[PDB]
Amino acid sequence: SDEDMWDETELGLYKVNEYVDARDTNMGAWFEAQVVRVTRKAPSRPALEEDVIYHVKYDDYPENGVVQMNSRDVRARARTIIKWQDLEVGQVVMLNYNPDNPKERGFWYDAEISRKRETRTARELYANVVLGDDSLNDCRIIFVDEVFKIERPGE
Ligand SMILES: Cc1cc(C)c(N)cn1
Repeated sequence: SDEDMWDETELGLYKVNEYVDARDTNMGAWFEAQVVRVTRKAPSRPALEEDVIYHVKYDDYPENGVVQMNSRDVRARARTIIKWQDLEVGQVVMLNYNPDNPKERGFWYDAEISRKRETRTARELYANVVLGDDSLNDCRIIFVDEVFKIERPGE
């Protein structure tokens, strides 16, 4: 076996210099980052995206250094907002939530829209917010005009 051996690659799904979102595995949120190097472990195998290690710098956390990511924790940078009128229960989107202080600005989490209400006085959005392998149901989402479409690589 050769999990310890790696080489650079230019044939990862994401490329050096690409602006991406990268997911912190300790707290489950996505952050703006840039890919600075792409390596691939196990040179004995045919090239697999599962073997790619992305080396990223988080835009707002330079003190974290060059962080290594599994391919599942990198995706193209979110760029398109799904406006209020287009949001629907069941959509999985990236949105801003603060689990510790839910009235405040927080971090960017993936979330499944769970309830959408329009009353005479407010637009109310609720979502099941993903943290790692688990989710918090029915979080009230403050930032209803900044919900992002997730860029999926496809298959
Ligand atoms: C984590 C993240 C946040 C924003 C606002 C955008 N546009 C992309 N990624």
